[PDB]
Amino acid sequence: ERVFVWDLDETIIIFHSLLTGTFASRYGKDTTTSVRIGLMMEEMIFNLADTHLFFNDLEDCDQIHVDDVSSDDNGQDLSTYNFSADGFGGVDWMRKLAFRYRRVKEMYNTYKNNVGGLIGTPKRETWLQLRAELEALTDLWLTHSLKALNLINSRPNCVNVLVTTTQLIPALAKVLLYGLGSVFPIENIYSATKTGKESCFERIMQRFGRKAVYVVIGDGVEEEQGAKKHNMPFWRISCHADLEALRHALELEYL
Amino acid sequence: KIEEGKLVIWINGDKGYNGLAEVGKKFEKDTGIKVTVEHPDKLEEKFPQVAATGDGPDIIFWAHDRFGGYAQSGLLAEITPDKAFQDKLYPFTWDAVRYNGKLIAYPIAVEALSLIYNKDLLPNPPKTWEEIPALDKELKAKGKSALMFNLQEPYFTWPLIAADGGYAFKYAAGKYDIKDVGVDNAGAKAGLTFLVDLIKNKHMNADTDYSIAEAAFNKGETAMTINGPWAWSNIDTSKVNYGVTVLPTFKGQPSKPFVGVLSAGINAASPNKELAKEFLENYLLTDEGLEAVNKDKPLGAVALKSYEEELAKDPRIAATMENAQKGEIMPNIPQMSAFWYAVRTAVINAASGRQTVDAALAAAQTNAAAMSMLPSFGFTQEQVACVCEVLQQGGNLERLGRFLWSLPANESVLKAKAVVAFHRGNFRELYKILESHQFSPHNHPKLQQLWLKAHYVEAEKLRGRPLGAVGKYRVRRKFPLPRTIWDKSRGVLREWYAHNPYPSPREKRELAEATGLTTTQVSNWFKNRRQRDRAAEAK
Ligand SMILES: OC[C@H]1O[C@H](O[C@H]2[C@H](O)[C@@H](O)[C@@H](O)O[C@@H]2CO)[C@H](O)[C@@H](O)[C@@H]1O
Ligand SMILES: [Mg+2]
Repeated sequence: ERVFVWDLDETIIIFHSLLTGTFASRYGKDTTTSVRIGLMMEEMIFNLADTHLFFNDLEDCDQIHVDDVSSDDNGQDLSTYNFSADGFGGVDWMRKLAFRYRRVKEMYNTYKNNVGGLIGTPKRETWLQLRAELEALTDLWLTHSLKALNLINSRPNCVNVLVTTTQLIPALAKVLLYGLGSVFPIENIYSATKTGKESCFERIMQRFGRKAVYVVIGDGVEEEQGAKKHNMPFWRISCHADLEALRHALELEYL
Repeated sequence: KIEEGKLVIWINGDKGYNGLAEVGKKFEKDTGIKVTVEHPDKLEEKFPQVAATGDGPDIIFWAHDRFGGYAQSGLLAEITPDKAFQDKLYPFTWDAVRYNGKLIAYPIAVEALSLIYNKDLLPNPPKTWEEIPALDKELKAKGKSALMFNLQEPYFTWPLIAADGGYAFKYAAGKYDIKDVGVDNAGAKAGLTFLVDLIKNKHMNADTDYSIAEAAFNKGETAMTINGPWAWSNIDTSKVNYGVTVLPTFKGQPSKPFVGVLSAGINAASPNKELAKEFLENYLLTDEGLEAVNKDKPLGAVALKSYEEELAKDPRIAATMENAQKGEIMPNIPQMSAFWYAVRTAVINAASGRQTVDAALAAAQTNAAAMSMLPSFGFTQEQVACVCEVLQQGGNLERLGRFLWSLPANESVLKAKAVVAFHRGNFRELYKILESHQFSPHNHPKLQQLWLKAHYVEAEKLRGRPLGAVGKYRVRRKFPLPRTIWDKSRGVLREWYAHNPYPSPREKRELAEATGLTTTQVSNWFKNRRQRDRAAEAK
């Protein structure tokens, strides 16, 4: 019934604005602390993407959605499949592309509530420490967005979907590293990198039907214009206060 | 802004506003300060809406129960009567307008509902509610009915609901406990059930309102009604041989009306606070001031001791105080608004058959408690608009009504108010909303349907039989869509008009060519479009 269509960066998470300096300036924080946290998280994202999610293979052939690849994939078990040795638009090539996304889906489902297990020790400890410094620097931004997401998650006829400008594979790494894996099924994540958000919003409406109420949440003009186009109510997150206000509305079931 | 050097006064339309204007005239003669009395609709809700902006009346009159909310909103000036003045009014009336130790209004008079009965039809009025079905049977034989009273305002039905144990907020430890609401208990259910059964068994109609009840009693069609002292002067005029007496008992217990004290507050935004005080203390609250208002529409048992000594000799006033003493003085706390909202919904829904008594009251309990506990957090206009659109799209119209109620001190809100008004059958308020603001073209279709459907509902009821195709056609002709919600070749025309609303003769010829229309048609379209845009500016 209620489909919440979320944006990722500067809506649910603070990341890109740590690298650019704008979070620090807008929230009165130390620029040095901010960029350092951002750089460290950036490294963890690329490291996870490359090491576990085939990002070197998939970088120039990434998808809008994890189920997009059409191939003769027979569903064979890939737990002993040797990706490094398989030589990856023909039939064979598409099947190897499809294999990687199916495997990415398996990994995501296996490790969404065990990211520490996925990246291992000592990365796990560095990650947890970094996540704690992030919360302090951002005055609990992620803590607050998670509360909103989980509140929505707990309600019978509500669903969370994510539309991001980040390419799918690194977006998955971000989602994992920011603890968003348990709130977002991988099938509910869409990358607008090549296609633009409008097109993703249309996929979403096709999927959930013309009876659902779509609520668009984001800081950006692109999701706002997409919302307007399809008469979806829009809740702007222009600053942290807008997120707290969203939490109040959700608690009172105004949304 | 409120004009300095004038007094504007608001009082309800059922009160003696013409008599009050008489006091105003004497005031103006003495002081040079013109006084204007108004009785706008939904006054109790309009005051906070307009006072908030620093606008509205200098002086506001309503029962005291609304005043805590006003004070908490910062809408009221504290009032400064001296010991000499305070001594002239009964202590229990001052209590009704005391809020956190502060007097926040002047008390005027005590209002309690009584049983009003036709002594010709009914020299011995029923002592009990239980004996009323049997009495109605007996009277229906003679072309009469036993009882009619306003079933639209929960003020009138509360005495019965409260009789066997219903209550608003529990009083304990010197304060009303806003977490202990009593609208859902055994006693409240018994009372509302008895009411609904009266309606089921054809002894009353769920659609009876104030006007219908008044008309029937004053025409001698019904033997009894339930009303306050303000109603008595119309009955005088009707020459009906009426008595005023104690309300019937229910399950051996007195009906317990919620007792109001008509009060006059000073707008905190008023530039005339000292003139307002002089008016209230030295003109209105005197034997001559109150008599003038009372003569228009009776005030009830007035707060002013000197004048009440004379009114108390009246058996109608005696009965008023007896009912008041058996009932309960309303709380003045801010949460009374939530209480009345919730109970209003329940009585209407239960009486109409829409919900069972049990379901209606269960929801009222939950709503009153939840609304009374809402945090003061404010949303931006954009956020309010978003909520309004989501709740509409979700079909959550009851939630939407409560959300609108919560808004403190835009198009989306107005559209929401219209939808809710329609949902409630408040068609007059709906039409007011639809006509008073220009709406965006994309909102027209939905708003048009509300206008049409409501008018069909009203027409079909006046007809007593289903509206057919021709009937609907006639309603449409009689009540056209207001211009506030109503206006391929057009495509070319609209895009052109945005660049230039005044094409030359040659440009008209080119447009006629491009649209397949004649130049006469092009000209007419442009003229019409300019007229309409102008009409829309004026809003
Ligand atoms: O119906 C709920 C309503 O009851 C009271 O309003 C009374 C008012 O006190 C009387 O002066 C008279 O005018 O009739 C009104 C009912 O129509 C409460 O004062 C009011 O706040 C409440 O909403
Ligand atoms: Mg963003």
